[PDB]
Amino acid sequence: ISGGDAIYSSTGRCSLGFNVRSGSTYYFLTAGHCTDGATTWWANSARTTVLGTTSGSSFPNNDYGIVRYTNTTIPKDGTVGGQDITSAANATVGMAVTRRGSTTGTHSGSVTALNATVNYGGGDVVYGMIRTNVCAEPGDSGGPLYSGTRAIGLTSGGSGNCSSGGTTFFQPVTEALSAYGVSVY
Amino acid sequence: VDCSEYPKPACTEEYRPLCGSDNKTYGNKCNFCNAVVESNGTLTLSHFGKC
Ligand SMILES: [K+]
Repeated sequence: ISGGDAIYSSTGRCSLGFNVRSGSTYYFLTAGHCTDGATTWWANSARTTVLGTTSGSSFPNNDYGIVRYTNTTIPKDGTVGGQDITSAANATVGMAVTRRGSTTGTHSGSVTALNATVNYGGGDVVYGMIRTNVCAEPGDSGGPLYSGTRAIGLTSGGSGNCSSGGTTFFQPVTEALSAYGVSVY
Repeated sequence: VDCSEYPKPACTEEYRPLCGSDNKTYGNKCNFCNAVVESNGTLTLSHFGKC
């Protein structure tokens, strides 16, 4: 299972951001809104294949969550689909990026702005977000945003769709990695 | 689902499908409720889950 693949909670489907690790302990990042109120994660709709359980969740304000792997046999690739990921980096205006998500698959575009505030309503406001012209659709939450072999962010949300075009905001992945003391591999 | 606090400029991208009266499966209630507004109130909920 790798970046962009579907993950199932008891409520819905999201996408796996990046496989990360600390010592000998494997995790995976996803969106906070997705880890919020979720305990167990499975790799399929039938919920027969277990991935792990939520180890942290930060949402609103930020938009990242982490899941500890409890599955011992599932392959945990340090990639996004086939794309090898080797480091994480900070987004920059004009940077060219690619998002992979369980619903729309892969789409590319660029970073149009940083430190964006997104207001999802009823007090769910997220701050410090990367704005981009990349589309995304329901299912795609938490999937990766990368640039070449660099990890950049996690899909959080936006407007539009992939048919007519849209704007998607992403959580900086560096923020999550530091919070959890984990790193990409 | 009540779409009165809509519209909203943005939606998270998690998937929990709703089926609209246009026979379109909406990915989530946020997506579904913004469409109701854009439809100017003509679009309704058919049922929860995929169409
Ligand atoms: K969208």
